[PDB]
Amino acid sequence: STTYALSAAQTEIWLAQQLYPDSPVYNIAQYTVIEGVIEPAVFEAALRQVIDEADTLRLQFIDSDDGLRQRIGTPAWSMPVLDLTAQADPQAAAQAWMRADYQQPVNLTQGPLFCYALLKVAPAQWMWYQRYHHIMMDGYGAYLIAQRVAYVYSALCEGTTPAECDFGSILQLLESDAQYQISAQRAQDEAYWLKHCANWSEPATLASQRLRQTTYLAIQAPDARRLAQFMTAAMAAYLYRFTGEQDVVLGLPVKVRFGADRHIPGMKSNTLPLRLTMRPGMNLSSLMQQAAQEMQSGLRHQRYPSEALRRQLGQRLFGTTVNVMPFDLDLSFGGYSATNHNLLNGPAEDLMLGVYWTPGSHQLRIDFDANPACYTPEGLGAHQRRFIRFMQVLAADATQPIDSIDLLD
Repeated sequence: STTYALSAAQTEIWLAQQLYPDSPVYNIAQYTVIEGVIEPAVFEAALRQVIDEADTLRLQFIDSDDGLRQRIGTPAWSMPVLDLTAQADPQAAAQAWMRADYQQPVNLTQGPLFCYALLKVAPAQWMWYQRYHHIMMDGYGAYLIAQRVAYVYSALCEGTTPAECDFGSILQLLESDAQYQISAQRAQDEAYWLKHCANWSEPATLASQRLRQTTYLAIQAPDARRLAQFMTAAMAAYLYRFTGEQDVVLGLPVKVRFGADRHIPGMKSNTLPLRLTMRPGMNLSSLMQQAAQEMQSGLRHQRYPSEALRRQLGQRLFGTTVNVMPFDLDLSFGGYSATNHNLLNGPAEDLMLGVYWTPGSHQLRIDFDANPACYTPEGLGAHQRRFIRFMQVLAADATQPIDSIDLLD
């Protein structure tokens, strides 16, 4: 078989896992509540076919005298079917089983990298459990795999045999990344990103089990990327008004493009550094203009990975990360409606700002995913109350210079 090198993020995950082998933070857990009946055998066959379709679930990461590598394997896996029909609290026992799963650490050399289970906690209420490792999957690919399984199960139970996948093999990404490693374009992106972050500083940050506090709201006064740039400028202006930093840097995850016409599950996002300078008298329109300017003069070197940049330098480049994305559309599991609920995301990038919207809807959802060693349940809640009203004063007057705004408690 042919092996492939590990990406910088994958190598960091591997070494951080081997240093703390009792750490379950690199487990992404998810469960799907299906309000209806489920055929476990057809479900297992759909899991079959999608596992072989999204071949990132077939990767095995191994050690050798030549270094960390990865290849396509035939991983040995199971699908347990637990029936919690006869318990006083079936949901509690189901949550206990799932929590007992994703709380254990996962050895990466030889071991189950994903966990698929089926929980029946009511006569017509199933729960499909999904666990992965951060070295092989993110959240978006997990949702893609969830819908592919939903569609193929829907097909197989009604006699239909499903259409071909709209997925790309992970080998595409592996080979093009191997060729990008020896690329002149990679050396140019390196030179650019280290000229750009040369006389940089620390990151402006509100830093002092993973914390979360959600807040729903509605703004009156676009598309989606204007929403992204407005939220980026607002978070940067809030950081500057709270910390007094003219130079603040935010983390912006971008979906790298290199010629893949299909979504490759497991191919993650490169979070780029966006340094905004907040000169005096500046307003929101000026800050959004500078943000667009700086991302435009950086989206051509987007392929250069963040971890390689942070290693070619001298503990992080940014403390706050802005992730603007709508909610995922729901799935149908053989005619039955199913809604996903995530138990465990990934580790903390100090602070992750999540903005979730609905098409045609004015209501937003703000998420604060913070590191507990840097925030408190009270400090994070005060920042989200402070940041949101600041953002609302910004949305009502782009004419307003950031300095003349004074926010509360």
